[PDB]
Amino acid sequence: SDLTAFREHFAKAKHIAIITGAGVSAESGVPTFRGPGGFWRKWQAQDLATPEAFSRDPSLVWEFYHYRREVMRSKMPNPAHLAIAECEARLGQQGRSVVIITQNIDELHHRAGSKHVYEIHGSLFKTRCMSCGEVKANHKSPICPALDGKGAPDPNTKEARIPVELLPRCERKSCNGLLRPHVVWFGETLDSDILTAVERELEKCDLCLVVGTSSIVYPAAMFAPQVASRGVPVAEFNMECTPATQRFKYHFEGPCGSTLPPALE
Amino acid sequence: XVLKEYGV
Ligand SMILES: [Zn+2]
Repeated sequence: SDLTAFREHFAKAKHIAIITGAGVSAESGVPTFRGPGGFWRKWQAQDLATPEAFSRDPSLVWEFYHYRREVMRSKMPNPAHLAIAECEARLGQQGRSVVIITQNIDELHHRAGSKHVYEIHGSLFKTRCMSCGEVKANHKSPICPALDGKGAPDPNTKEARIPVELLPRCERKSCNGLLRPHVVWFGETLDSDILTAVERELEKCDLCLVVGTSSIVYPAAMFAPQVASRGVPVAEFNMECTPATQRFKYHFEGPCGSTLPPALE
Repeated sequence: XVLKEYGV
């Protein structure tokens, strides 16, 4: 698959798109709460990250999202995040675009100094109002008083069972609607405006990077076929094996934080 | 609109 081959493309590329998956947030120690042993109390993300869960028990879901807003205070961007950001900046000066398209909701790309980012699953640090629909940034710790010191991850921990009026509300006073995380739950659709934009960006691009996920799976699978059908190279950087015989074009196996920074220098 | 993760 060869690094030099990749670097020759990288040198010439004027419009780079980098799609990032859970792997890159995992290297920063941010828990996914999915699959083997990633449990928050009795539940996993599948159970709590849904409209129904929120409608049924908005306290419990807000405990979950509060715990996750707070764990980010101690988790920092890994070198993949930074290498990307510094690349964007360096290339930008030269009149060369670098956009990030991320499934991750932790803002680690933003924290590493990336600017042109599309958070297709939203962000832990944005709220949406259930009444007026207003989307606003929110980095407050705690997000509201009632949740202070709540969200503890032990299967033991007693539910905070916060009254809905004391959960985060919409600060525009005529409204006072219940806020939810501005995030894409299971059973919800993506923003059409965001996908239209991403489509345009991937159509521009002449090098595409997949980092911390693969082309064959959501979300890369939506868009990689488009770029690939134009002859544009696609480089995967992730931790998955490649079969002995059927070597992938540009696949750099190993953790992003190691593989990516020398690729992008 | 696109079901997040196509549903499964
Ligand atoms: Zn409102």
